[PDB]
Amino acid sequence: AKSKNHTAHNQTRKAHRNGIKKPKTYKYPSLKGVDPKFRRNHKHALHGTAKALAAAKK
Amino acid sequence: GIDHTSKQHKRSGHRTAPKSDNVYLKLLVKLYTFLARRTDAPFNKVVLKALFLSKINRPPVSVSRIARALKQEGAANKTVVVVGTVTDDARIFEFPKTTVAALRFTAGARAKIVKAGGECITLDQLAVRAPKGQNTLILRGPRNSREAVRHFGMGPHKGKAPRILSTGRKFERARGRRRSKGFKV
Amino acid sequence: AEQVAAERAARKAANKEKRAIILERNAAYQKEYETAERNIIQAKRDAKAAGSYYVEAQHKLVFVVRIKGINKIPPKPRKVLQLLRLTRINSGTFVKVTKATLELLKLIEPYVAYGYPSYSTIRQLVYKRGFGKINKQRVPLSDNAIIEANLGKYGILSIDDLIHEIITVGPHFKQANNFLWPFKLSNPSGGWGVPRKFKHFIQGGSFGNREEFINKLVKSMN
Amino acid sequence: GKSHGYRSRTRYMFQRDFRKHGAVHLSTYLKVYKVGDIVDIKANGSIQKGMPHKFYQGKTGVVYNVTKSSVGVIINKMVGNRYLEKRLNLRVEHIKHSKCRQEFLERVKANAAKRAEAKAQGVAVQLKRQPAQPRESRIVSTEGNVPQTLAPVPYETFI
Amino acid sequence: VLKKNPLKNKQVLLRLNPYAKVFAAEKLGSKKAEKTGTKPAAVFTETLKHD
Amino acid sequence: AHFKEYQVIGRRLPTESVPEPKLFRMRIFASNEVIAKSRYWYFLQKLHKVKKASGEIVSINQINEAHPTKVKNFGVWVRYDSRSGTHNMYKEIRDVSRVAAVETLYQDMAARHRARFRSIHILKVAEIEKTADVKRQYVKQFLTKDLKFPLPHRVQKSTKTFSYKRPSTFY
RNA sequence: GAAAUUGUUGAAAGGGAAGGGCAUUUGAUCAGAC
RNA sequence: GGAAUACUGCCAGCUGGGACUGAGGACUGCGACGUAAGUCAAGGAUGCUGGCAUAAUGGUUAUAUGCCGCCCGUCUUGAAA
RNA sequence: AAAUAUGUAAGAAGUCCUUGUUACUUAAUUGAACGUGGACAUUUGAAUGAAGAGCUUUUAGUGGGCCAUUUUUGGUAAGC
Repeated sequence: AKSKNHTAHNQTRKAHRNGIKKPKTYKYPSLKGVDPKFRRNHKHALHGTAKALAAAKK
Repeated sequence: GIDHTSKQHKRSGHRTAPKSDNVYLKLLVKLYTFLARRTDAPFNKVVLKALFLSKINRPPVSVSRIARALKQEGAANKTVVVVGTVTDDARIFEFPKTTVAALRFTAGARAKIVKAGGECITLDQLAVRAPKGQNTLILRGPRNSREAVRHFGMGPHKGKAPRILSTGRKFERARGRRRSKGFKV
Repeated sequence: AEQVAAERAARKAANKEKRAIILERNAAYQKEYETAERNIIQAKRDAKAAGSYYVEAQHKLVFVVRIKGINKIPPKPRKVLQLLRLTRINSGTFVKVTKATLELLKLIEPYVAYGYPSYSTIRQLVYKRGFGKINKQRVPLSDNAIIEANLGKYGILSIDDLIHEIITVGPHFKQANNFLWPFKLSNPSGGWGVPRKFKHFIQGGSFGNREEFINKLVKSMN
Repeated sequence: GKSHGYRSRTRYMFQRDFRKHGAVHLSTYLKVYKVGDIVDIKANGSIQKGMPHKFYQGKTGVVYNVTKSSVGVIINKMVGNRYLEKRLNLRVEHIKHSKCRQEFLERVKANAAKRAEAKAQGVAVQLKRQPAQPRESRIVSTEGNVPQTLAPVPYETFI
Repeated sequence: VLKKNPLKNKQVLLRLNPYAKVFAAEKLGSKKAEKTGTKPAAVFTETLKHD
Repeated sequence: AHFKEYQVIGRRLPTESVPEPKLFRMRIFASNEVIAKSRYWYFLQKLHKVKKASGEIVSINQINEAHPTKVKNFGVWVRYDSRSGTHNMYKEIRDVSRVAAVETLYQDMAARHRARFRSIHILKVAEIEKTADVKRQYVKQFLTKDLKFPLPHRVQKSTKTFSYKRPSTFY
């Protein structure tokens, strides 16, 4: 016995009940997939500023 | 008819009138629903809402967080009030003198602050001292420390603690968990 | 502390001055409403007497009544109907005529009847069917203090002042119109004037822009 | 059977242009791309390395990481009931600076300038934008512009 | 407890509009306008009467 | 409905390059104000490169004719759509006013050729200033000298349902 | 000492089903209130 | 050349007839008229009068009349079938 | 080369000014990223609306569908 193959019917209407909103935007996004060479530099630069400010604000 | 823009007869989704049948907690709520109604102070709104909360939304505050709370700048004299339970931390060997307001102290905590020169009080005694919550601070215990939250949301590529009865080798540490044996996660 | 004639004499004095202030602005709007209504009349004579045509200012305000029921409406018109707060048949709302509002009106044309309303129509609507949105509650106006405590920020102090901000689209029309609850009208008293409603007004039906004939329609509804 | 490959149904989409085939001009490589730049993704059939999927043709994104010859782009993708974050790696041939952000920046300059000049006198410069308002009154005169009457025309076949 | 209507119930009308008393007593609803004797130009009349 | 004759004048919107447009005028027979403006935009788009959004209406003035009592005889030209083609036509209506002639024409077309309001163009309506310039017989008939005729078989309308004598149709 | 089912008496209706709903006329019966 | 009438629109213009409803239960509020007292149609009906005081109204039930009413449960895209 | 659809933006997480870090980069304190200090607040950056907003856990039924306008394929067609 044959049946229905595929329809998108009622699929969009289900999608708008709890709908399709943009999730969120956070500040300071993740660093996944960033050039490692710049990332090693970032840590060493980051530590230098933090330690320098710590000495100034001791 | 009406084209409703929102679901009809939706309850607030918030908890009021906590479902515990403890008579004494009801009296505390009654004192603070009157207080939040008639004082126009945001502190009594918080406590009344916090008196509603469930056990997992009242994680146990330890005396160490209280000590850290009092080591904040200009907070060593504020009254500490915990809507919940206070336990003992044998991991600290000093303690300040500050008084604490809470529902339940442990014997070790009750011994601790009393020994250190403090005095543990209830929430009503807080009301007759701080009707507007003067010189107080709310401490909330860590909610995400419970062993059930580790398991929440698990799927591929998020590392979220499978439900398991017996652990160790040969318990779901196999194909699916390594590249040597099939794919990994 | 007798407190039965000291503050009562104070509140009556504060009431009399408010009634006093309300009086001039009603008188003030009268010469303002008369003068403008006679300027366009007279500026038309000057154009004809000078061999020209006076093209009047394009209307800034429309009153919209939802004509169709709540069933079987495609997504886009249903959303635009909600954004104008017309969520049931025979509902009313004032819309400020602007490019960003004209394109909304085209999408909803098969479902609404609208036109340019006069002072008499708008004055009668608020007096009979004017409700203010008071803390997400539909409250009959029925007093000047109700508008005062809610629209007194923008200089609106009375039910007559509120009508003024509607007909002459002022800097605070958006808040004033939003405060006005959507009007719940009944069916027209003398009927719809046509055998079939859901054709355009130009095509012998009901929906679309009826430029001044909305006044006759709304008054039969009001 | 069915056939769903990477470049399925991309016949006209990656078709080059009319009278613009061949090697690409070097303004496309001289460009400089920062983290946080807003970019649009128009593919280039000639350059086969680093092409995007068909799903991202014309989609605008933002640069997160930059490499020797390519650029990483953050795209939000509608699947199911949600937006799943999508990261793409693209050579600079298939990426161009989105000009949509640009006219907002020039609006900021005037917006910042008008307030600065206004505060010298406090005139409520009204920095906001307005939509197209209904027209106001005017007088149209008929000196040498006397109306001419037009009538409907009869029928003719013209063939 | 009950919505009384202006446009009737004159007592309610005076409550919402202090100007209603002088609007009525002056008969501003049936006011007369001063007559003017301007007449349209000759070009207007011919255009209106044009075929 | 019952028709009214309006004059509608519109023009393209002025611009810096070409101000002072041509101010085209057209006479429209319509029931109300909104239809008269609409039919002007409908017909104008058929001649010139203009539409409602790209132009403005400057004026509308209803035209009521000079002699609502003198009986005229109007020659009317139209252009209407049949079920198979578009055809031109010319007829006369003899009546008291220009608008009543058009009101007769629309009913007349709807009765003989099933032409509804949408599928009819009124080309021009003119008075036949001279008798013996009439070319159709049905209006030429009434122009004889000392015209007179009876109205035989008059039917009275009865108010009551029952009549107590057989009605008579003398007249 | 139930129901299905049955007899007798009493009441009522019945032109190819009966039973039901809204409303009331008519007949029988009836509580409250004074 | 001077009027009128029509049509459209406005009046916080006047006024007659009919119908449904009387929720609320000390005052508070907003008003209106008055020099004042006070009064009111002003945050929801009161005053006068009549008949009966009983199955008269009303309930129940049976029947009659007007209109309407397909057999329940089940599988099912679809059931009086 | 339309129409209808479709992505992005319309600010405070913004803009502007000075200069601290670095193992990356540059001939070059040149840049890149992150910060320190200062200035710009209610017309704070289009419209309209917002019925509260954001988030989590768990679990049911369902996983045979069918019809209508418009688009459309196979078929002469079909209540296919």
